[PDB]
Amino acid sequence: RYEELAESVEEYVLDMLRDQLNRRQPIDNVSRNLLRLLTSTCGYKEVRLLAVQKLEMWLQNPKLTRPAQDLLMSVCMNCNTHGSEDMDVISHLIKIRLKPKVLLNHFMLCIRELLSAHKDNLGTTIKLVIFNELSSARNPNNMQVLYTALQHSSELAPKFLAMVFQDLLTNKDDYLRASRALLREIIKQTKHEINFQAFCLGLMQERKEPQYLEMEFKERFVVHITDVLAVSMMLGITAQVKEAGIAWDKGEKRNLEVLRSFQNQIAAIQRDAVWWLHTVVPSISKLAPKDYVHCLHKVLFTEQPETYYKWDNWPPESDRNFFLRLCSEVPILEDTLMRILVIGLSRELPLGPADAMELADHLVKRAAAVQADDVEVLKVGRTQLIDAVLNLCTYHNLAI
Amino acid sequence: PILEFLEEWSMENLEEISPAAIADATKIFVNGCWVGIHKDPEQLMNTL
Amino acid sequence: KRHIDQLKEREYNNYSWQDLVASGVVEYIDTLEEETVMLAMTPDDLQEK
Repeated sequence: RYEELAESVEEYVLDMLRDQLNRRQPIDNVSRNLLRLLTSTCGYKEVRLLAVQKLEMWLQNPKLTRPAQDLLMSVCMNCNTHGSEDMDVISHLIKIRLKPKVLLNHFMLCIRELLSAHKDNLGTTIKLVIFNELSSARNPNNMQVLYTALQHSSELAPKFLAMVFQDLLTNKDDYLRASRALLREIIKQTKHEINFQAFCLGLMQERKEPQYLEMEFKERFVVHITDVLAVSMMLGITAQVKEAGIAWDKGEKRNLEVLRSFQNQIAAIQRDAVWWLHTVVPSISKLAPKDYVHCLHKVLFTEQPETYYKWDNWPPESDRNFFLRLCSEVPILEDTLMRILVIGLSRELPLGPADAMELADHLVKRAAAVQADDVEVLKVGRTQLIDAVLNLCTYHNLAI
Repeated sequence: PILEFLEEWSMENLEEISPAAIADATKIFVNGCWVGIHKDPEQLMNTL
Repeated sequence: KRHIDQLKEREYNNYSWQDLVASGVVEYIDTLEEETVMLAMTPDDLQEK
């Protein structure tokens, strides 16, 4: 009804909104009528920023709890343009802190609405929350905010989180220990309801921005990526998975499905990492043969245990043996096998045929050590694996 | 910073405030020196 | 009980007494303020109903 008068109406409203908000008032002097007016006028990003500037104290005021909640939800549902004002509003919202349990629940629902308002809200919120976590202004709501974001988007939230970890690793400073502790605790509060495979895929995806393409610690970045992948591999084990592994060690077939699904995810992640090493890693950087072999040993969990914890000392001494055994005992894939053989035969890739075939032997033996009737631990359809293996012995017709 | 925070808040410096309507309000001191008075002692103690 | 959980896992979280202060569970008390505040001797025994 005011399409022609939109600009004039908006400016005229903002005039008195600024006047009322700037007028120095005691906390009790704020009017629920004014809060309702702000809620109705949240359609403007400027109004949504002015509200979120003082929204924390408005919520803290018990007398304004319901109107302030209405204002918050209106701001969240109107924050759909993903502008600079929207980003600032998200920053203010994450700065807000709420003591009450009911208020926290309402805040979490409003955050769900905010994320639904615009798709990039998820990535922006994840970036801001992780920046706050890295900084000293930790909000006691950051962990549950990320939990709710993961609930809302079990995949895109892991993807955004993975790219943000890539941006932290590319940063000059060594964020290895901080990132390890960060993901550890995040998983702890989320109770492990995160798609580890999706997060690993997000980390695996190559970055095309000039900041990455010109990174002068590309080799260190790849090494740190491998390290954090191993840490995520560790964290994939829950208390329930630990119980299932104990039962399997004792021969009990209880909750074996959880362990089998976990191992399937582990094998898929390992296959993805091998594919990445084979294809993208040489493109990103040209690692030395020793470093490349070390990374392959890490991803296959054939590396020495010491290097895994030499940085942060995590996991504790007790957990290392159990976790290493459980992660090492996993099934194999035909794709992994053929990729290993191709990398070994690849002269340009710094992997000797003897080393590649030895690693294949070790991995095949490890998978065979996972003898299970209900699991296709060793399934291969292609017979060209035999030909590749035989070629690996060829001498440069004589074979070693 | 404390001085600025109180000035922002509903604190009135002793020079402006009416000398008469002073018994009701509660006096506020900072590092001993008297700064002013405030009508409601509550709602700022907990806030601080 | 949550806070002690993170605290006990020190040298990994970098969790600090200063971070506890920020969490605002504990606070510094001078004698002047002590003059006008009740104290609970043992929470395990006193505050309990």
